[PDB]
Amino acid sequence: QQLYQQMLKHNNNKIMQLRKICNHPFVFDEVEGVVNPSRGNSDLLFRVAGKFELLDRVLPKFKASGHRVLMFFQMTQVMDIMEDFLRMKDLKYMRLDGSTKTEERT
Amino acid sequence: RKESYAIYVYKVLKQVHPDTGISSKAMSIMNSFVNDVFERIAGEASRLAHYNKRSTITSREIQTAVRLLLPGELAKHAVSEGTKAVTKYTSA
Amino acid sequence: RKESYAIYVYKVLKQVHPDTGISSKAMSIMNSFVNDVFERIAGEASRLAHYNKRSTITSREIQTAVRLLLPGELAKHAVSEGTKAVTKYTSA
Amino acid sequence: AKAKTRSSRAGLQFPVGRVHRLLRKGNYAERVGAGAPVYLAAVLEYLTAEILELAGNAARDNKKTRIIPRHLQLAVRNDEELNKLLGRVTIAQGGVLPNIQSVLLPK
Amino acid sequence: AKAKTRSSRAGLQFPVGRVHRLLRKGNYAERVGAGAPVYLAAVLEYLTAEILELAGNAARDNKKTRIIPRHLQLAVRNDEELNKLLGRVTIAQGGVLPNIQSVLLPK
Amino acid sequence: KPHRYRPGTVALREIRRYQKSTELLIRKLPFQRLVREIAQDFKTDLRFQSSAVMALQEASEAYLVGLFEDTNLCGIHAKRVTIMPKDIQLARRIRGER
Amino acid sequence: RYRPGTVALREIRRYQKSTELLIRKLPFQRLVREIAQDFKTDLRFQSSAVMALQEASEAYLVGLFEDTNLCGIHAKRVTIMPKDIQLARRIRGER
Amino acid sequence: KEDSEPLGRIRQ
Amino acid sequence: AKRHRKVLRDNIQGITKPAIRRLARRGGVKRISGLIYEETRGVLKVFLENVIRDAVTYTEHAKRKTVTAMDVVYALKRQGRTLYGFG
Amino acid sequence: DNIQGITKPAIRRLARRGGVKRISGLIYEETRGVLKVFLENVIRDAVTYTEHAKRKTVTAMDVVYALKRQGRTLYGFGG
DNA sequence: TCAGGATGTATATATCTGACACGTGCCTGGAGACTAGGGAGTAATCCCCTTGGCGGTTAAAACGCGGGGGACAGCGCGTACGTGCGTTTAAGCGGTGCTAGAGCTGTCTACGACCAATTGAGCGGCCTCGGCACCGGGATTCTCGA
DNA sequence: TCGAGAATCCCGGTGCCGAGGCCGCTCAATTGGTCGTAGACAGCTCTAGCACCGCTTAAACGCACGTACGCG
Repeated sequence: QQLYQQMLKHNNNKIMQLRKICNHPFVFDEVEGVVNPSRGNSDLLFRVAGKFELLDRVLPKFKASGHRVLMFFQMTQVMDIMEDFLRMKDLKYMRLDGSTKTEERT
Repeated sequence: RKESYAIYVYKVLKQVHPDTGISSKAMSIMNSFVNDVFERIAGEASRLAHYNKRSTITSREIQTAVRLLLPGELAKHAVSEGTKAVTKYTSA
Repeated sequence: RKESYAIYVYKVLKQVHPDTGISSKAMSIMNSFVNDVFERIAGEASRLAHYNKRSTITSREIQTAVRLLLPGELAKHAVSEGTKAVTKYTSA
Repeated sequence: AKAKTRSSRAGLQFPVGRVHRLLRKGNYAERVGAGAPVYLAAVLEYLTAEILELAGNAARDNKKTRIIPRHLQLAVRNDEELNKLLGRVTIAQGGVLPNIQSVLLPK
Repeated sequence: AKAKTRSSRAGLQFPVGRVHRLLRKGNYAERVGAGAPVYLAAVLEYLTAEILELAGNAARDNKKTRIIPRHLQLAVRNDEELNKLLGRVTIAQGGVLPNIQSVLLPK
Repeated sequence: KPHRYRPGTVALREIRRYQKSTELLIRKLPFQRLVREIAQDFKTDLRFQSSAVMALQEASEAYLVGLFEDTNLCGIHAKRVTIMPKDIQLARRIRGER
Repeated sequence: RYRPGTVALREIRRYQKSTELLIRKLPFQRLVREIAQDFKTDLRFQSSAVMALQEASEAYLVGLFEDTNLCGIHAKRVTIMPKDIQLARRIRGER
Repeated sequence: KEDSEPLGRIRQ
Repeated sequence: AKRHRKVLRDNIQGITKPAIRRLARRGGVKRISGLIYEETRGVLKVFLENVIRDAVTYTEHAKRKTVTAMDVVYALKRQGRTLYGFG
Repeated sequence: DNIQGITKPAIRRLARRGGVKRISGLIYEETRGVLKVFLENVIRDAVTYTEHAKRKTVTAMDVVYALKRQGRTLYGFGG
């Protein structure tokens, strides 16, 4: 809320940065350091981003329900944080994107 | 007759160090100093007008010329003083 | 329109090494070269006339400016060339 | 028809009128803005004043009550920014700053 | 009323008329003498010819048919006198002249 | 053992190679980022023409190469073939850049 | 007597402290006129013209010696040599 | 919100 | 890393050790001490700050937001380093 | 020879003001060579200005202009 | 490391002048008032160029690592430079004496700005092809060792 | 002092895209008159600049010796 309001007022970041913080504050490295200097897999990782508390509402019961899920992202930390969220919740996953090579794509 | 800035330099000196006087050699140096600065600023202002395909030198060009001439704080204060002078001049 | 000296430089090239061509990059360099020299000569002639309290730049000032700009023999030939050109011009 | 000079209107010690004329006589441009010579004169004054201040300080250090070329040299060469401003300027009768390299000095 | 260019009257390849206009547009003086742009254009041509001559020679030496920035660099820097003229000039893509100090070479 | 050239042989080859060629030696995108960062300290939200950057790089490399030329000379003066910070600093001090 | 260099330092202090010209004026004038002969004969000079030439010339040479000194001490020597002058000029770009 | 004191710096 | 890239180094570090070496080779330097690389970066940074400052000043004066090649040229010209080939 | 009119001690004095402690004997001749060149350049320019103005006396201002031309602005002699 | 002494530097006291501060009369250059017109400000369009990010390859940057070559500290030799003293000589400072040229003023006119009528020189757009880049390959030399 | 692996130079085919040329279009360079005035020039002045010398004296020079720094 504050990142949005502050950046809304601070000012292509008017689209991009607001997207970045909507996706997850810590994609901006410095705010990660400020909010959580240790940079570890803390619960703050969830607390600071509504979209993943939603995943706490979904992916647990979802896995428990015997279902599988695909999902699509913006690059950089937008995906890497998921790896952390998934590891924090012991949600086994795979990850594929432009940086991976055709062998492991297959 | 031949004009100079001798009396203006002198008045300024009196406004800074009332008691202090100035030798004629020092004065001639200050005179040539003023001419040098005048020319450098005017010269830059001139080409600024040409760079923008304009033809009038105003306080904007001179201000910029100052920023493109004086280093660091000299620029900061010179600009400040210029601003005030013009402000007062046009205000009254 | 954006005038330049490309065509004139080109013509000169063909009068010196008729078969030799020139890349467009090299041409832009030559273009900026001509502008540089033009400015230097004109600039000197300008203040030269000014030094003598004169308002008109004539071939005398341009000549002197060349002598005050180009080095050695280069200057001597430039002066010779200019002199000749003017001579012919005034005849015609 | 009460007259009042532009220098006095601006509150400057430099001849704004003269400056204005000089800008026109020097052919720096086709037209000279009314606020131009005012702005400029202020700058000329500013720089003049700062040097004179430092020169006076130099005179005081040498127990003199009159500024001489040496003082001007000391003033300019000591101040960093003035030194940069006048980096290509030779001041007649100024001399050089006192300065002996430690490599030449005894141990 | 047959028109004839001023450059053809002078026997020059440079646009004397243009030069004349440029002198008046650059405000170099109040007035520009009729022979001033003629004289000047000739000089500009002369210098142009000097560089192109050498540049073409450089192209020949490199087995090329077109002059490239490299040739211009080599031309100017080899010609000491032109080198002085353009001593403060950087030529884009020109590179530098081949030059290894003998002290750096092996026995 | 595999072939190894005596240290300096390769150096001379590089010197010949780089003096002979004319291309830029600094990676362009790294150069741009450097420029853009510096620019932010004078005014934010500036844009650059791509040619503006090229102008900066042509000048920048010309400058540094010239500096190295003089630096090299200073090292030689002091009977060294290895250039040191002292030589760079001297060269600039003599030029009047500091 | 004094140990060589003690007096030299005294002289350095002395000359940096003072501001007068260091080159004999009449020898200097003759040098100027001699040089002038190669550009045009029958020239005259204002006395102040010569003074301007001399002072500018001395300022130039003093600056040269300053830089020369830097080169000499760069090489860990305290004696300046011709090659240090030449270096300084070469670095400045006066060559 | 909570820690606005340090967040007041990161916004810079 | 994998979890967090942590790849932010510095823009001045974009001028690499071999990039500097190459410049020196063109300069004619045979051997380079290890401290040169850092010193060179410092020098370049300063050089660019001066040129860029002039260039953006011209840009501000003209009330534009895009710095042009001509603005760079003027900056260089101002400092006595005339650059040919960019108009 | 007027170039030899610049004496050994004159040069030494200049060097002293420049902060030079010890001076090689070769310096004295080298210095003269340098000065000669310097003056030739300044004088050549000054003369040129004098010729341009159709005068016979080289003025201080012509000297000053020559120095300004070469990037060595000189204060105190007018200009 | 410390006291004596020779030199040098610095410091109070006259005293003396000429260079700076200041008063006065003149005069031209600056201020005031007024008018025209064109340059610059300002709005509205548009569209080309800039920016931010991603995908995918690959040359290049980074990194370790041995090892030889240069930097550098030390040390001896000797010669060139400083320092001092006696001697010369040329600069500095006063004269005379002449006139060449800088400078000022008054004419007077060729000559460059100004304006309008005219047209082809140069410029943008658009073909077109060979000069030069680029790869395949094979002779040639260039820097190491036995 | 002659061989061996690697860098280089030369030759030949490919081919492609930036230089060279053609062409229509316009606007800036001509031509032709005017007209005010900046500069050429004549003339007059007078002063600063040049040339030389007399005289004093402070610096320049030549010589000689120790030794410290340049150099290997």
